[PDB]
Amino acid sequence: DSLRPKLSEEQQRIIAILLDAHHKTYDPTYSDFCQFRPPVRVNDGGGSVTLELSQLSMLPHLADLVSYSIQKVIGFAKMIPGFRDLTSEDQIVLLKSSAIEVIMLRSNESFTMDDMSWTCGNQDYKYRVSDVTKAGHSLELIEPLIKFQVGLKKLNLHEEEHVLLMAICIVSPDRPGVQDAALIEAIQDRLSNTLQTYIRCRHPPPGSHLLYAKMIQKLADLRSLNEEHSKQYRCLSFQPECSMKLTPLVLEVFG
Ligand SMILES: C=C1/C(=C\C=C2/CCC[C@@]3(C)[C@H]2CC[C@@H]3[C@]2(C)C[C@H](CC(C)(C)O)CO2)C[C@@H](O)[C@H](C)[C@@H]1O
Repeated sequence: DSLRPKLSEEQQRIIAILLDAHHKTYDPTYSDFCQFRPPVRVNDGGGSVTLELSQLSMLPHLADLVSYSIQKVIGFAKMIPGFRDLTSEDQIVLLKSSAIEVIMLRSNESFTMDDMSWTCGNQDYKYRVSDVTKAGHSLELIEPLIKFQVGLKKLNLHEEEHVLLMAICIVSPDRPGVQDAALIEAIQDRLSNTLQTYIRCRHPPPGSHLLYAKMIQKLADLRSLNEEHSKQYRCLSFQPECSMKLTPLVLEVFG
């Protein structure tokens, strides 16, 4: 019974714009990573919280990585059809509230189920759960984060669907502090309708089965991950001298 209306001219343009935006802001060779402060991995087979906090050995590198990624996400967002129709104030609210979520989403591209790592090149830029603990985070974030990465991987999203999901994540009307919720909702609805239409006419079975609902659930998962990251960042920031291991951008977004 289900009808399959064709993608409109505008919806095709929206998809093209978002793919272009992503290609301009996501380097799939990770060739800039050598510019970050170097990764350091202390001997911590026992997973000692005291040692992890004393050294924070992976923090400078991972802070630089996240800071770089926030810059790329700002660039991506500015290319989302309609985003620049929002007031500057709403733009900043949306960016600061979604940054960590979009980072988790976009990182799925480097994540591999081969060995459950984010593989961004050689030994040095292969990131494991043990690197996250070396940046001062705990299992309560790490466990659901890995589960999220695998769940997302198993959806086998088209790149078209991946970029739409990132856009929908950013343009969310229910974020605290937004002023024009109605306009944000209108922009999101345009993107949501594009995604729904794409899945129903371009995604082959059986991977398309209830796919939109699964993608919506992943957005809810990201909210939970956002909250847990914020909680853990707060405690991490109590460590004397932590600020110098971060960046001004990271300090603003998460502080
Ligand atoms: C950040 C990106 C990449 C990997 C992402 C990773 C791999 C390393 C660990 C990351 C950055 C995790 C996402 C969240 C996770 C995190 C929980 C975020 C946390 C950041 C701090 C500031 C310490 O709280 C440290 O670990 C690599 C690549 O896919 C992109 C550049 C992408 O934007």
